[PDB]
Amino acid sequence: YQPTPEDRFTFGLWTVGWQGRDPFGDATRRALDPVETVQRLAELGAHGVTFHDDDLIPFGSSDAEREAHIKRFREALDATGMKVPMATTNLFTHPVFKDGGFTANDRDVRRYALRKTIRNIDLAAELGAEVYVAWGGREGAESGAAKDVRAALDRMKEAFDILGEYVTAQGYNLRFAIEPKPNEPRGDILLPTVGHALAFIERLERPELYGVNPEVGHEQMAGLNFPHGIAQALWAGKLFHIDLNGQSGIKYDQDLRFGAGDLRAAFWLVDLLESAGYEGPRHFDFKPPRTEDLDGVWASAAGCMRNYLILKERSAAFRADPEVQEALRAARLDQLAEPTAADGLQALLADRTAFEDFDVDAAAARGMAFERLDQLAMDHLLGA
Amino acid sequence: YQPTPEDRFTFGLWTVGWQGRDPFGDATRRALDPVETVQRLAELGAHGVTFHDDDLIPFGSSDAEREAHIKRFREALDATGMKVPMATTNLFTHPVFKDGGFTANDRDVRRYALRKTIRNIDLAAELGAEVYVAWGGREGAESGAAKDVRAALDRMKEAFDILGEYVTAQGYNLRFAIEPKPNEPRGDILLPTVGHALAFIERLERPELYGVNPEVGHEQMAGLNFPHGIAQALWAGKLFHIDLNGQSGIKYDQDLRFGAGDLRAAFWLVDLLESAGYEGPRHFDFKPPRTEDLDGVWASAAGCMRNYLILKERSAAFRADPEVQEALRAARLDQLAEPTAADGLQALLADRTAFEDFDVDAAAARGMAFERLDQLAMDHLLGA
Amino acid sequence: YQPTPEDRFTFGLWTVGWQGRDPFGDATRRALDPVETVQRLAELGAHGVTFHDDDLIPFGSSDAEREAHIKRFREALDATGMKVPMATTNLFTHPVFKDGGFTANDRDVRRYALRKTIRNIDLAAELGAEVYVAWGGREGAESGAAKDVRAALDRMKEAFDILGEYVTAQGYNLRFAIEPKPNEPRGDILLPTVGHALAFIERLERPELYGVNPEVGHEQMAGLNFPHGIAQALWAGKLFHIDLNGQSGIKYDQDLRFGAGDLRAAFWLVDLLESAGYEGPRHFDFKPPRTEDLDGVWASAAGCMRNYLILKERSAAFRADPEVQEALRAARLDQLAEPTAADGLQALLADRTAFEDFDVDAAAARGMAFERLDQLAMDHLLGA
Amino acid sequence: YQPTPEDRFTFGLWTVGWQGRDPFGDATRRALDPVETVQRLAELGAHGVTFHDDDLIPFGSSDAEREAHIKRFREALDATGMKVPMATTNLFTHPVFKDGGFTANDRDVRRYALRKTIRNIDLAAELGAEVYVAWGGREGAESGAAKDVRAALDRMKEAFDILGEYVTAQGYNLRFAIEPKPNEPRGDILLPTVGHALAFIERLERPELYGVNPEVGHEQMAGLNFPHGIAQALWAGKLFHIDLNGQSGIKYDQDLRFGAGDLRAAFWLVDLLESAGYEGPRHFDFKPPRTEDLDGVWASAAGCMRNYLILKERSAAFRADPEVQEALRAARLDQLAEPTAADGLQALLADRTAFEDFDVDAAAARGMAFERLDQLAMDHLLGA
Ligand SMILES: [Mg+2]
Ligand SMILES: [Mg+2]
Ligand SMILES: [Mg+2]
Ligand SMILES: [Mg+2]
Ligand SMILES: [Mg+2]
Repeated sequence: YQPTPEDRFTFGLWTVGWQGRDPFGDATRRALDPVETVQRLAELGAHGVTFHDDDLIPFGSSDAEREAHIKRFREALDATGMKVPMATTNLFTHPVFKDGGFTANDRDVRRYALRKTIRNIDLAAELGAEVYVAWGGREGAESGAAKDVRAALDRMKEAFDILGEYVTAQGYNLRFAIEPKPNEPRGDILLPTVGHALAFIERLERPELYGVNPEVGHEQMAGLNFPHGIAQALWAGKLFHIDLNGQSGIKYDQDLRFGAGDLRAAFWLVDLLESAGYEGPRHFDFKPPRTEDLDGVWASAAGCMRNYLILKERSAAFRADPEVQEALRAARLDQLAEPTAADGLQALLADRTAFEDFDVDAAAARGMAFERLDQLAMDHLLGA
Repeated sequence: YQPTPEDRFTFGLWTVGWQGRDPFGDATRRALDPVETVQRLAELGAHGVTFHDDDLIPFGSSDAEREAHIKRFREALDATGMKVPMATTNLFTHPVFKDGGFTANDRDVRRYALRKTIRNIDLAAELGAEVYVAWGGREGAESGAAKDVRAALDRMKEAFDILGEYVTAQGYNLRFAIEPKPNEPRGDILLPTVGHALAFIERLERPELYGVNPEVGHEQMAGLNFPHGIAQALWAGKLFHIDLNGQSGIKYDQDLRFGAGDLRAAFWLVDLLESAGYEGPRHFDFKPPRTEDLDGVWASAAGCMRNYLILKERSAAFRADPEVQEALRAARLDQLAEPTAADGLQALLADRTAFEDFDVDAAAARGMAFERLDQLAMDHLLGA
Repeated sequence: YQPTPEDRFTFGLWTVGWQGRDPFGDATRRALDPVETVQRLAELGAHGVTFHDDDLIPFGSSDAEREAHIKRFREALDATGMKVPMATTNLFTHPVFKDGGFTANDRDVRRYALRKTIRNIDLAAELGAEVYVAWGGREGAESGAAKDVRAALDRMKEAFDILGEYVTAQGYNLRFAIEPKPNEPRGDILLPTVGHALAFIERLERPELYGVNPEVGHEQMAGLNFPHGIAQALWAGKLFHIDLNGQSGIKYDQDLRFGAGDLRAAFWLVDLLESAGYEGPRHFDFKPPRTEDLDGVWASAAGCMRNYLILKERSAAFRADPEVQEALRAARLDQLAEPTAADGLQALLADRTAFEDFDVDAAAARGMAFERLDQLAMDHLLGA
Repeated sequence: YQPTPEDRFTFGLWTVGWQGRDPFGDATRRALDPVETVQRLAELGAHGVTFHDDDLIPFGSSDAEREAHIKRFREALDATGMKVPMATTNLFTHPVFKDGGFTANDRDVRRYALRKTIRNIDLAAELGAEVYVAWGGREGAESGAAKDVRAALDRMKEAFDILGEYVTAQGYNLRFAIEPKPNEPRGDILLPTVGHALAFIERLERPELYGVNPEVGHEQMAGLNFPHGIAQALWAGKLFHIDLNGQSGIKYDQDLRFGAGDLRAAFWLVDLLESAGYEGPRHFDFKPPRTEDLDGVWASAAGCMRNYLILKERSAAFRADPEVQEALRAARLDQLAEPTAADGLQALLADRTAFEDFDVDAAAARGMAFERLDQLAMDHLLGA
């Protein structure tokens, strides 16, 4: 199960080099040279890596100092053949965004949040990115009267339109993707899930330039079905980038490697992702636990990629199994896929097969045969 | 704090006439004649009532029996003077809806789901209903391959589109509201939150006919901030209806009387509804606990309207207090409604005040003053 | 993976005989006679069955047909070879237990709660039962003032103290087990987790006759690690019985097939039970979903024993693998099993290897090797 | 509503001097002087303060700078009257405890965490502390095979036995209090709830010197009822200490100021604390957010004591209302205090008022009048 560059396996600069700075602890790991990150990930069969601004260039560094990091990072990508499918902007680490970036109560920092994320859009496009991600972790509140949510969404819509107007002006080959999260650090984060994010996009001035960037743990932090949420994002056709990791239950944002936590949800996710034809990157926004040294760093990195391919093979033979194909026909997934009343509204009203002469008891007495179907989905995951 | 018909308080027949039958118990109170319940809320001060079709006419009743129950029900509303603002259909009780109604795996049961809905939509217009609520409690799955999520949404859009074509072909002054729910009775219900519903509406053929009907307990079942959900629903102008009750955490849908559970979330909800000019019905989808009698089902019902009205007084006097206003201004609540960059994108880029000449240390050093503000909101809530 | 009577699998009568009644729908399947349930459970490979006070005999039946139901069941146990390891009381269902059984507010129900329970432990002794289970599904309240939970625990202690008195008086070889559950149908259930139950045991008059009966789903309704709670129960030596089912997320009690939901928690559980040599019954307290016919409830019942045995094979080969034991050496699982201060306290005070001359950074720079260890367990779980 | 030292209000050194450094951001506030915090707290009405060993005295400082940090602080407490009722050991921040303190997988660091706790014990007793808190927030793991919980509970059982032997050896009058937390920083924590801790204490060799220190937020982080959890500790008589904060829903440990979050659970807590006669310190383990400057952290701590005085005032007026006293008797809370069967087990058997002649129908038809009681509690709290 060793990965190939055509797997589109991307990471970030914040994934490893996390140092393990826990809310209740200090650092444990070494500050990873942004160059030496892209080494091992190329040596581990990955394709591409992502980054924030402050992850690549130090905060406050001037142009020719910033330019010195971009060139050192450019030679590393060209020597190892790695790409950069996505870039981001840091709007949470610095204490200036206590009340958010695009939705801050102060107007000064709101305009500073735009200039900071605009200078980065130029860097994102000049590195061959295919999507720009915006994570509004600081956009939230702890008390009620501290933020009018209608006014904050007025500013978030105004901010995204300003960005979309900028990319259309410069003609960059890019599209945005909002990464939702229900809470942390704020008591409640604005646009907390894929549904809240997808609805927000449909009001933006140029909706075709925006998508969603769901992450496994974030939606599982609200008790929601991630394979169901990805399906709604795919059904709307607004799935531009995906963060993969593991998470158990409703707790703090634990960024375990992909495969850990909800293993069944990881199975159905890779099943839906490959069956739908998603050809974007398989990004991993995970953190190796601070329990590890500089040798368990890449074991967690290679682990989430080695996992992804295992469930990919088992979910493929699950759909290719003829015995399961008949169990899906028993579950009547042959129906459900064909239209309900494609004969029209008037034809449905005149049809008594749907009302007067519809034997309600016979249809109700038919078992859906879901258990025998789900057990076959089980045995394919373990191997039997 | 006595409720009046001016407050537009409606309740519903299944609410205060609930069996008391939970998954581990039989019935405590007897069933109620729908007329008995109508006289009842009229004496307390309710303005309207809502109902499922099976709550007014019993399932499997012929024409003469379904047309003798409406007459006794019509005479009750003509006497008490109460109106029917909302109506819904029952597609979860009968064992023919184990797999669902609009997204059932069986092609024939989906049509009866629409034939039973159309018959009740046609009668809702007779009683002067102006919003028809749809709650898909059985639209979902408990295992992965048991339901194609993209195909299920393909049938729910088709379902919803043909009844929008019906109400327009009939000229009924009626729109639709979607009641979202994350789980229960199914393991994972499609369109779980109000955002997933709002994202689903703008893919329908005529999005102006359909809105969201949020309920307190449902959004709190996903760990979400309910007053944040309505603010986004009001932001899109799709708060066609609302259901008011209580919930104490991520548990089962208990549907206790409004005001109980998350008391602070009800204060912020009643503050947002009144301050936004919402004019729809304030309707309680609550179930009195099975431990009560027939004198306790209306001591709890009266507690629903009172808990609202005394919260309406504490929230009004809060935002009307002059001391909270500069306390609000100290939190820069006025600068949040101010447009970030109404000067244009070209003016924002040429303004180095928002970047190089921006002092991030001085902007980060300000105090926000949220806790002094939140304590004033705690004082008006408690009466101190 | 065919189960044998020596695996000692147990199935409740209500388990596969659940007609499918949730708070939103009617029944789906027929009523299973207690006789036919035994013969079908034994053809699949089970070892014994479980019954409630009202699952074997109907409520309010005369003592003539009471012995008939027993003798008619007493036809099917000897003629089959199945057993009855566990018996319990049905102190819910009936409206008499609106507020509870042993901790009701009315003494009317508290005394009847005990007379009904002792009436069944006489039957449990005749059937050779070894563990009598009590589940306080109705003990609690939805409001704060409705129950002085200090006086309530005084009544659970009062009721449980005399139950062990009747057992010690009749010379029965019978022990008790507490089934913890956090919520549903009550708002908050007394003794919500295993720990609260174990603590309640150490305050009763005879803590020797009382243990716990934890269910994998009841503890996961509070986000707790179920393999952790079973480990504490085994460390205290009080795991008299165990309930096996499935549940994914903090929601209503789903009672899914074993292995469904959190499969990782199911893997580390079978690994824990087989490591400590737990020789009790593998009792499955699950409910096949309402979507199944009668053929679906047995393929699901067989699936419970099916995936326990497959998890038993992977967990055994995991710890019996040579390269896994060497990873436990790198993870230092040796030292946690070694005594900390076996040399005494005064030697601990005179040892500077544990304070002054203890290298802080050289001990903090070591890697725990937890992730490479966990992927080794993941490759064994998936059979890679 | 201004508090006095008679109210025993204490605050943590880490509470108001939190600096704001969180998972997603750098520090916001300046580091406060320990001598300053006590001045500021005494002029607000507080009675005492707490401290970790690394909070009062920085890590790695000399023995000369040690008592320099201790003396000037001691001179501050006696010059203003503040005491130190509580103290605890820091066993989480330094990367040495990245696997844990008492139950670390390496023996050399297990003995180190003990030799650090006994030193702060010598100081805690010299300053006049009455309790000492041992919260093992780094006890646990994230993978299944990383921690053998049975052998880990042996190392914690061995740990507390040593420190309890040291207390009885030095002649100190000091008792321990375990502060339980479900999750964070580790995936799953050992002894996650109050019950898990209480059951762990009864196994310890000298259980008289050990109790619980429950946190309001820590218990509802698993959806548990905190007023239910305190009175089980009050039942066992092991509530040596308690922490006051706020939390809204199952998520990361917010620790808002007391009053915020579950306002109703905060009401029922001080109601039980006053009725049960709690004389321990009303300690606050809250953290004012990043948003506040220095003037807000004192207003937040001021409202901390303010919300306790408001709730205690309305809890006393609730249980002293003549109308509530009769409503509690209509709910038959008085019969909950009466013993179930004080006449003996034989009389329980021979009395058929509790069985054969018991009116099961008339007893179930009685209402508990819980809703009217809960409304009176609402009206008393909401000033009506
Ligand atoms: Mg994350
Ligand atoms: Mg509901
Ligand atoms: Mg259960
Ligand atoms: Mg059981
Ligand atoms: Mg805390």
